[PDB]
Amino acid sequence: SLEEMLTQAVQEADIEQVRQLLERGADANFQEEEWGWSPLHSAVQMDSEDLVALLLKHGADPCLRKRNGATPFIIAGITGNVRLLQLLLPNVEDVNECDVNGFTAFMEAAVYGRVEALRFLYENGADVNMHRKTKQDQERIRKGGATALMDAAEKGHVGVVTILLHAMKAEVDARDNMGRNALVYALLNPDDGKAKAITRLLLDHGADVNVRGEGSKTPLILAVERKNLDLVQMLLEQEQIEVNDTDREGKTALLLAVELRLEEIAKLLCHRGASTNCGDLVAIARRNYDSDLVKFLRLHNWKPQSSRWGEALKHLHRIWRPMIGKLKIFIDEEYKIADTAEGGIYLGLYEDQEVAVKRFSEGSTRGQQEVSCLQSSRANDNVVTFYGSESDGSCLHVCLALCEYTLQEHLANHRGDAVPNEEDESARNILSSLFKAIGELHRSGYSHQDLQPQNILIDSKNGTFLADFDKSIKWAEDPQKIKRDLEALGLLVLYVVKKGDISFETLKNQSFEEVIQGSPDEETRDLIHHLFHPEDRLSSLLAHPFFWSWESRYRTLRDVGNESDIKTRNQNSRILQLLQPGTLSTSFAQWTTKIDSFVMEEMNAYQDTLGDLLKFIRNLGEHINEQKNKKMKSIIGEPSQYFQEKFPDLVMYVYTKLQNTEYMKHFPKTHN
Amino acid sequence: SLEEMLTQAVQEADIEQVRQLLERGADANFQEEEWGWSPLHSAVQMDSEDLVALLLKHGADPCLRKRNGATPFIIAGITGNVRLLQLLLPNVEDVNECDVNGFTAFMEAAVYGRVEALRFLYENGADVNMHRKTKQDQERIRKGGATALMDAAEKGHVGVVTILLHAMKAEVDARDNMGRNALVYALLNPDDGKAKAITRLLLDHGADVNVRGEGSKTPLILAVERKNLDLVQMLLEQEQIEVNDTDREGKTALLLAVELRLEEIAKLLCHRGASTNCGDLVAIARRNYDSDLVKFLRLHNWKPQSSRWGEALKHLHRIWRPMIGKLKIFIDEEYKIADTAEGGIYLGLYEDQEVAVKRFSEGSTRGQQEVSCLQSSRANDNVVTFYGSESDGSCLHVCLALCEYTLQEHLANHRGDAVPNEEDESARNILSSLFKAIGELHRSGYSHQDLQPQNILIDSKNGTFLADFDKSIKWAEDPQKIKRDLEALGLLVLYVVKKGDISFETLKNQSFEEVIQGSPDEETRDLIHHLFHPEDRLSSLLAHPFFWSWESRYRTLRDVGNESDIKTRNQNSRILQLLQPGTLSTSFAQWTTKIDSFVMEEMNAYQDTLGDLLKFIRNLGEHINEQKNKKMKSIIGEPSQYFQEKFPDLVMYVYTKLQNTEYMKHFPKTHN
Repeated sequence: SLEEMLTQAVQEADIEQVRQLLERGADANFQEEEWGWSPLHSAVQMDSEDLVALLLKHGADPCLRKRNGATPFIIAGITGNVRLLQLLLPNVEDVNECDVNGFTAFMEAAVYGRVEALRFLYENGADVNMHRKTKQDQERIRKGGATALMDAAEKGHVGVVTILLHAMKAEVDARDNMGRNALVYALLNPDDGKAKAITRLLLDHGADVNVRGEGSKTPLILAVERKNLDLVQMLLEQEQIEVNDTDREGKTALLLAVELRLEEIAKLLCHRGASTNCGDLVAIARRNYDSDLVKFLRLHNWKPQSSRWGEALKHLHRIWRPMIGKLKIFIDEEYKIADTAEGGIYLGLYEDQEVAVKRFSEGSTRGQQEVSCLQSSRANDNVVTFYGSESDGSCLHVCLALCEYTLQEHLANHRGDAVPNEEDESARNILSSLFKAIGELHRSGYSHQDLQPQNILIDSKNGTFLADFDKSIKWAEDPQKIKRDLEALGLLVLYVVKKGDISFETLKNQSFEEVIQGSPDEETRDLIHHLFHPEDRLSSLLAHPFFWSWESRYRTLRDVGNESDIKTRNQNSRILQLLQPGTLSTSFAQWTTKIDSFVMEEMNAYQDTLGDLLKFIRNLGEHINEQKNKKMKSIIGEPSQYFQEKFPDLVMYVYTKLQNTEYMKHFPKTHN
Repeated sequence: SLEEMLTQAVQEADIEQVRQLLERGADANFQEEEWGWSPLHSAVQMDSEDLVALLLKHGADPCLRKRNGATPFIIAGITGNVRLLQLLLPNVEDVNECDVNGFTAFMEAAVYGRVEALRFLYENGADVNMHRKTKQDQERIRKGGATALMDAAEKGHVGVVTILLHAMKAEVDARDNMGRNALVYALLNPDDGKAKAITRLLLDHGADVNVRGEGSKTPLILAVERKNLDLVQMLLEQEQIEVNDTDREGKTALLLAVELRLEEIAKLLCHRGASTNCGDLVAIARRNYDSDLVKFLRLHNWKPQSSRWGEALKHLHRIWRPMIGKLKIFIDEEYKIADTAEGGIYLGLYEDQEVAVKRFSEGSTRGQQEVSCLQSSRANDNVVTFYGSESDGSCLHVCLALCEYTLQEHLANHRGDAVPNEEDESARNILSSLFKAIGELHRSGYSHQDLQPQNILIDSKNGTFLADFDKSIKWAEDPQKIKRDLEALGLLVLYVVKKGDISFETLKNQSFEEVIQGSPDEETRDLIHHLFHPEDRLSSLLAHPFFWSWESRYRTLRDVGNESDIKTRNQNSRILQLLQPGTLSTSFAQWTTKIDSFVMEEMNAYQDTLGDLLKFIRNLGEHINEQKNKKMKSIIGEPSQYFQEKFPDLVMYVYTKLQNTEYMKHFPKTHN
């Protein structure tokens, strides 16, 4: 805290405390860590000559460089104080020294409009036409190479431009690495009057009128887009100008002129030799309601991916619209996807991609929670994909991936697909996606407060996606509220499982008790139970046998019945000691009798213990397909289904018993 | 082609042919399908009175509405021809009729600056202070409700504003649905001189100076941002103005003034009672190099998710930078990720999210192929996630998801993890991702011409992502070139499999023959073979046993050896007729001898046929764990590994034989 005390002394311009701290022996070259600023730099910045000398007195280095490589002599070009430049110059070996980005003291004087300091540097040996030498990464992308003239052209210092061109023998048509010259930079200046001067100055000195900036915009084009008649005239007076040149989109200056309702500028361009085959101009002017320009001008493949929305998208790509940023959109019933509590969901095109657009008041608080969440959710594969947002003056457009059907529609549409008791694989695929969806959302610290089946969407590929966050929150604030998603998830597990025959509204007016009851099976009940009463909760439920395929459950039960300790009926064994330490209201107490009479006997050639039942199943499963057992096979049907239908608590029981044991291995390989 | 012939007749102003086509009896009310335009509308638009009468003569409906609900009388307000309004008025029941968006003929006259037509409508019974009544969706997001004054204020028609305020008893402080009044709209007009007039006019008539537009900007703020001293003065003269109010980000007008280097505007605000505790203005002005303003002003927890890049991100969030659009970025070695052929890969913050930024020349052709591909790849979960792009003048910033390690680094970092012969599950997880990555890329019509291991990235979660598309192409053009990705994929399969001990450069200078040879197993060879010689190719290779786990392969071989036809050795069977129609250079010819002497004998209590071998394995696998077989178990080890190591061509052979048969069922459940 010696040079730290010196830093604030210099910031407050407190000169006697600087001298005391300097005579106390505090470092006059001390550079602060972040940006490498020294007391001398600080001084020159703040325009204080008493401090500047007092530092050079006590041994300050005027060649010292802060993080961007600039010296106090370079800084002196910014502030524009000539005595401060004079004062320093004896210790400056090279006057054309420069920072990392190639800014010399003279350039900085040109940038910042400092004429006396500009004149001074010229007289002392400054290179006027020096191009900025900048970093490797910066040059390989063609940045850098700007000259002092270009700076004064961009910033609009006319005094300096005049002085450069005439007195200081400055090259007018000199170019930076992108190919731009001062004329280009000059048309970028927002101030009309200053821009109009510098253009004339540059054109009179012979600056090249056919050049290109960003876009491949020509000066002529920049001027059209700026909507300035005077700058257009001034450029069109050069008779060597190429009026029929086109910017990167293939657009000629005429085209734009008509597009932007610029009558006088368009007419003027036509006279000066522009062509009418640069695009339909007649239609555009009509469109615009340019009565006179229409008069004047007369006298002179895309494939959508969506099936449900393909036709309308084609027509939206076809028709002419103005962009809102990167969003082409039209509000009209033909392109409406759904009502909302605010602005509806419409079809839209985004960076040429099909997108459903959720429209809000820009000022809406719900709309703000939405874009906030979706911004944090880009990596989440099971959240509807997020393209971006665009404001016009008044609406906030939220662009999302465009799916085919809400869940509720999907389940209705595919309600006829399955035969009566058929295993429901896709319920598992729908639900397992949302678990991961909500899992990752919770991890991002966001909770989705309105889980319901219209918020869930199913794409063309049958992928399922969690999708609306206007009422979401950072659960960080009130961790109690994470529960509400897990509850809703529970209703959703039954909703899906029951194929959509029960409404979600019915499910919302039942109690936990009623729902659990309404569930068709024990897996489904235990899953919903755990969702009502619990983080990695959701990931740790994907291992749940609810998500095990029927062949996996049958595979598991067999692999257990193949433990030798089960086969020999070693009642002292560890595995058995898990499954059945002596007293059952289960469905597999007295199991030998609820089996068919035929099959049981054949197999006997077997007690009511659970161990024997798993023994039984293993056997049945190995041998069932042998030719000798034709009747067995015919009676049982599909064995996995036989045993589940027969003993609906079996699998859960077994799962529960071996849950965290070494016999987990026999569970089916699962998500992690 | 009768009213179609009439439409072009009217467009070309060809009056006699219009009369002939009208006397021929062609529909004078015909509305073209797309936008609902009629000959009468067309006429009024184009400002032609001979045609307008001639149409009303032959029975044209002047109350007819095109798609946006506008009538020819509404259109007449746009064109601003008073005789044309007079001519039509007898048939116009309501003069304040309006289109779907609530634009009346008078509003359109105010919008388009048509005074004579404005005066005429007033005198005929137009409502001056009518608010636009617009659609349900539009009103729930608070658009609409704009008045004729607001339109003329926005568009900068000063004549009309004067006329409205004085002669036509227009309400000055009237508000649209967002809460905006004409003063707000007037500060939006880019023309300084026209804006300055309308503000004075509005303020003199008592327009409310404390109001809010977008942002939640006050007039005062809009003016600061416009950088207009004169509009600031004009507003600050109202002594009831709230200078200390803040826009939606919490920013006061002073703050912005200092932020934008506005000395005179800031000083003026301070005098007019603004506060200095609106944020660190001293530091900002220093930063800016506002020497005098610094003088004037002296008188008077964010958490990154990345582990490798956390520290630097923190410091990038901490420091002050100007936004490039939605990208906060600083070029400095501390925040550099990698060199490139152009602008490097730097750290960046995007909508407050951490992103790696791939920097190009805006004009670069490679850079254009990149953003083009990534825009089409948002739905692809194995492509590095795409945030968006931002141009400054000269660099094209491509913002991507920020991962921890390139593949090449990852494999080096985890090279110590596995014990010598350990099953490599993560090679399968790395490769299976890229298959799906390149699969979906090919399906989007894009091909990635430079597949190599630095183009592959591994996130914090160990997810793997395909990522460099600067050299990608639409393969549509030259479908021969899709083959080059699959080739590279082949080198990659070996690169990954060999844990990264062989370089990719070595792999690039081998022949197909050499690579296949360098492969450690038969699965790996057949996968690479197929990748050298083949757009669902890639999806149909995910079923490949190369991606089967060792337990799956053992599970499969057993499930086959459990076919009864194998057990009875029914040589006439279908399954056996697949596996072994008679004469083998395989490793399972004479298999009974390459097995251990002990184990073979025990099991015997078995020919050299492939059927018997699968019989053998099934048996071994069921019974191996029984207590009696302790030595068997000790000798064999893990049975899946035993049999693979012993017979390295076995699984491929079996796969090949039953590949498209009904015995596919015994293959392990796979990706689809």
